[PDB]
Amino acid sequence: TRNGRDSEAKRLGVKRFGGESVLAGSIIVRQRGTKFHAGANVGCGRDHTLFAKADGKVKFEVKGPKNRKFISIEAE
Amino acid sequence: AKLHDYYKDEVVKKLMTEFNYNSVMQVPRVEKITLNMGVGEAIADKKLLDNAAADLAAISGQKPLITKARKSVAGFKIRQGYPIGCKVTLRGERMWEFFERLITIAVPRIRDFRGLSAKSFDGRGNYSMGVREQIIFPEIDYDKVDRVRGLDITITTTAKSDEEGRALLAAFDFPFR
Amino acid sequence: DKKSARIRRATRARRKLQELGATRLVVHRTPRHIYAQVIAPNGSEVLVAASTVEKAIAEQLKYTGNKDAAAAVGKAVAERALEKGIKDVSFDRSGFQYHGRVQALADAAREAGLQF
Amino acid sequence: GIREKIKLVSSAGTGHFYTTTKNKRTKPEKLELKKFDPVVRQHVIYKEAK
RNA sequence: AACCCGAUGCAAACUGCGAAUACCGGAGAAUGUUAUCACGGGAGACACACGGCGGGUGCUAACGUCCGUC
RNA sequence: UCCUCCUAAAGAGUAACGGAGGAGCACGAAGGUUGGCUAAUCCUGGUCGGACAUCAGGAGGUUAGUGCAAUGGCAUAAGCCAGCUUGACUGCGAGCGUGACGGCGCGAGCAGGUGCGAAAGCAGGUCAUAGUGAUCCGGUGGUUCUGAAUGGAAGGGCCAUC
RNA sequence: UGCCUGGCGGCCGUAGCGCGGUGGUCCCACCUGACCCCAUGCCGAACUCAGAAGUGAAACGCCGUAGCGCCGAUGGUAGUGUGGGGUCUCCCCAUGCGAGAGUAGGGAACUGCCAGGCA
Repeated sequence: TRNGRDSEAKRLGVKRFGGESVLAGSIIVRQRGTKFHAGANVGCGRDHTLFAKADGKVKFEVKGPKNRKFISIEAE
Repeated sequence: AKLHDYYKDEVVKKLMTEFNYNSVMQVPRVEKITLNMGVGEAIADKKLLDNAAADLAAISGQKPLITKARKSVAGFKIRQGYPIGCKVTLRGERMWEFFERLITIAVPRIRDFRGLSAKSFDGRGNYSMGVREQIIFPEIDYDKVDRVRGLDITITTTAKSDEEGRALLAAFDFPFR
Repeated sequence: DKKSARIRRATRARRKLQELGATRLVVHRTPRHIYAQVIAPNGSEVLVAASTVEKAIAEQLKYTGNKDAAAAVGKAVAERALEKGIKDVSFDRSGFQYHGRVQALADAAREAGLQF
Repeated sequence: GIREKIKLVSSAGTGHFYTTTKNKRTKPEKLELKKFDPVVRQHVIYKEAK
């Protein structure tokens, strides 16, 4: 009804994938809902943004009794 | 204390004799006894909840609890969290004293009292009924009555069946039906 | 359920201690006996374990579970930790309250020389 | 509109002050809060919020 | 006249399942005039049309109109 | 002017007078600590009470709620209750991404005063996207920073702010 | 060197849901009291403190029950990148890859460290 106004599509999703050598402060993935959670040596911001707390190689793995997917980082 | 001792003394023995249980703990026991006032008329005027709470506190050995509305429904003009009804839950010495007073004086003196309703079972073991003119309780002075109010009695029984509930109440003898 | 409530009230603490990878002391208090354990950084090995069930602590007490028994077991675990070099180990409440035998054991260990 | 801006000045002589948005229509009472003031190097009670 | 039952059809605002493409990072034999990136000067352009591939739009009526790629 | 879902072809982005829409708000508590609790709906029994005002048990196991229109997620509950609360801090922030650009989002940690919690630990706002608006000229407190010979004043710049 | 019980971990359904059996010597539930540590938006309901008289009501450890949920091949089937062809709003040829559900089959989980009791 009298439409014709489309909002800007904010870009979400994973932008840095597994097996990526990422330094501290990088953002592994930006998902609106918590599709991917944090694991060891990984931090989460207010806007569900996952970042690496130290340099290393990132990886994704299914974890948790509820069948959730976590993102972790290991020494490279 | 009196009712607790009475329950511990011979209720277990009679239940074993008339049912042939296995363990001494097979005897069902009532977890709690709750009185409820769902007046629902407090919406018209707010100076009824305080009177109901005072009456409940006087009747029982402790102050009551005001139960907020579960859901916001427009059919009764009640919003979410509305304190419409009140209750008093008793367990232990207070419950024993209240039940003793009830059975001793209140139940025999009920106007046009012939017997309770055995069919009033929730199908699990608890015993729930309702009584009008709570003034039947001797605590409330007749001349001090302000409005005619009801009461709902619910005794939670761990018994899994109505027959087990009746067997447990046999200690109270279930005066009449 | 009695155990389900404790599990759901202590899972947050377990997660918080595990994600940090810091050794923690976990205490489970029961009316009869109380158990204390120190978990390794990996989270799969226990370095020190103690409880009132042990005869060495049960032979000098009147009742199995009480404030005195909690203090005794706390002192024993603190002494063993000091002997083994297990200083600077965090603590987890395991969903209990810091107002009874749990806090008595915590204070006993703190006096014995453990920080947490 | 309904809201109006209110300044928040430290009770002390420090000139540094904060600003916020509030409406006095439902909250005529004044503001009682403490915040760190760089000039004094310590938390100071704020008043005269207007 | 709500919910519900016996069905009836559908899915762009459904996925307890789920590809084939395509994009991305680490190792590597082979090959391309470094075909890759950075800096400075100068441009042009900033009106496109058709076929294929999956479509919106109109009543496939069209050599109507707009989308992602060769 | 901005925000949500499909169109929009499984990185991201992606137009059309296409299909449905909403936002110009608000909380100094509706945010944080510690502790405790865990919905809609259905069946069973009952005094006003009936399809639902409240009470007790069972099934249900998050479809309830998560302020707004919409989105994914929230059980470790981000949902509800109780004590304190101002971290709705100060100056920094390597780095990461987005757009041609102004601009925009995240961010561990650094020195200080700190709130909560016995400690471990959280707190640089609201589970997150819309509630937005510059340039020029002028208002408020200081900054003797500058000051058309000097003392000054007048005038000009930083900050918080119309 | 074995069996049982309790605590902390690797995965969350071959790990589960329903029914029966089994167990109090080590440990746990309740069972005793709480004017006291602690607290109820009332209640020792929840939580906590002091005690141990009974017994597995209920919960819980383990085995059977294949009654329900799940996974699970082999291929078939729908499709798809490439070049070509056809009767082209849709299909076929050669090639790389490849569905879901269902089918044979499984299942009462497996496994690492510490404490106590019974041999």
